[PDB]
Amino acid sequence: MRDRVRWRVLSLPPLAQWREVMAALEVGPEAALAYWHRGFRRKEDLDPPLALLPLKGLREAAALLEEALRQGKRIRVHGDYDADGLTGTAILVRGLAALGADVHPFIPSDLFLTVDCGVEVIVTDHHTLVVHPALTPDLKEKPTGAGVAFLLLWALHERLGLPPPLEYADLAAVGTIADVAPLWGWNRALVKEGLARIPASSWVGLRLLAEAVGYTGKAVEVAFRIAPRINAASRLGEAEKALRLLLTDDAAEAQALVGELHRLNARRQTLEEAMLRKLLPQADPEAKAIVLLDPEGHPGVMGIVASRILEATLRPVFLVAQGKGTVRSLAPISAVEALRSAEDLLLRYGGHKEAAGFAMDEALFPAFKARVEAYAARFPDPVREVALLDLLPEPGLLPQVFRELALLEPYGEGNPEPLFLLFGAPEEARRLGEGRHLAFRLKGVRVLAWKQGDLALPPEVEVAGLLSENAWNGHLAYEVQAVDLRKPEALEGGIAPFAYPLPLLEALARARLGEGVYVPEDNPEGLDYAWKAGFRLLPPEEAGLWLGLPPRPVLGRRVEVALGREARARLSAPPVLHTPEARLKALVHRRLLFAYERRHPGLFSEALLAYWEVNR
Ligand SMILES: [Mg+2]
Repeated sequence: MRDRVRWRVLSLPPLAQWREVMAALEVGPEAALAYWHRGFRRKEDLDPPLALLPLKGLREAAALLEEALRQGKRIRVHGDYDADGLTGTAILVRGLAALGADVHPFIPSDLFLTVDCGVEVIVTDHHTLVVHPALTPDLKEKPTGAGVAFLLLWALHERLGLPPPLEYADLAAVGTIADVAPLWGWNRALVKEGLARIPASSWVGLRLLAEAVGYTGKAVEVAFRIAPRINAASRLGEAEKALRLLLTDDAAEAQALVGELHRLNARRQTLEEAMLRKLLPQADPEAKAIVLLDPEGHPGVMGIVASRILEATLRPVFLVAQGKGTVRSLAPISAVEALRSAEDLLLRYGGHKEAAGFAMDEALFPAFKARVEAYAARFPDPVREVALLDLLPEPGLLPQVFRELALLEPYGEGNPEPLFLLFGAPEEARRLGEGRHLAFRLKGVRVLAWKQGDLALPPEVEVAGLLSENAWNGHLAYEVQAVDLRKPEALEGGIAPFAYPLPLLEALARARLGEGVYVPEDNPEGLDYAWKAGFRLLPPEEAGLWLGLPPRPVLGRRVEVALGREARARLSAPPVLHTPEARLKALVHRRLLFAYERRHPGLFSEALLAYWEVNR
């Protein structure tokens, strides 16, 4: 739940590449760290070209459509399961109809088009003559059902000598985001184009749905506000309503339909909340699998209720309602393989590692339950990881860091917004209401958080948080919104350790006792003191104890390192002279000090290697 949550610090990249990214993208070290990890190296990686991908079958499919168009063949388009299928059919129906095709959607012909996976057929989609990326060996792009519908319309335009159908990219982007596909490469380019087109969409229904929810150009608004309204219509048996909203040019009719989608989404929300309220209190503890039955539950809402349970629980979840079954899983437990282990009991089933579906006679539920519970018992418990980009910079640099991270957008399945680590004794704490919600400060940075039952923060905390630009009264404030918060604990990261932090007091005691020790030529005061006290002074490559940092690398060592408390070595804590790669140095310094204070051998060792480099 929370005791199976591991925090890890992303590795430091090699300095020459870190520098290359900072230069080629014109950003400081923090943001460059993020870009390096997400594979962004040159300026054109931030803005990939939106191009016509060479998917297998794409050309034949477009040729077929050109024939259908010219010969006036009757085209029927199918795809209404969710936002991805609906936006994809809206693209093909509007697009082909704009070219003079006799096309119509099929909500349950000479050519049949099916979106999201005589009479010729084109199965033009993605999801698990078929046009599909996976058929294209070595193509590293993951377009969705709507993405492929868009590519197909584009392939046809190319054949017809027409320009790229960019006005359809907003519909395509909505389906892409809704499908939760990785937002990189072609998908990143498509989404950037489409998100930009929504405010003045050629499709009045989409523009109106977007305004209704307060759209401001963010992928996250599509994911949490737009797509759910569209999906609710379908989950509730009114997919035609959503499809029609995307096809009409009559603003009044669209306005009315937006009202309808709002009502369907409110219904979905109500049912979902009642199901979760009834189910969440059940069979959850430390069971290897949560398996619940809700005889009269609505099959249209159990999928989300299952994901919500899995999230509160960090366990695979299987729900059965009215003989239909849904599975959400994670970690090393495959959803569909768990169903496979109990397949003799099912009427039918299918799916993948994280989600699966089935049908089954509810009378077999107890048997189904023991079986899947046993399947899950064969595996280690699932664990959640929180990936930390780096230690948060000083307050004075937050605005610039924030503006530099901006280019990473759109955030999504592909590149989640980065999380920074903050550490310290909270101060100026102040509740907000009567529970969880509160605010406090760490090293002058204000952080907002929902304290997991307890309230009152330990004397020292660790925070994984999002750097936020909060506006109010026409003014901006750079703060941190905590996603996770805890008493300091195991922290993953760093390289194979060779340098082991030791408190200055302990180090000096051993040095006075005669332990072979190294004191750097710097801080002549420390050196003088050492000499002026009888320390057994040695060069770093031979002393197993250090009171400071050597100027150049000394590897194949395994040493204990102390800096001080008033030592000059510790004076790597002085504020710099910003802007240039002085900030790279500053990042390394803050890392060194942090890993030193936390006695973290791996991070300190890693940081020390970067330290030798940033000085070469
Ligand atoms: Mg899809």
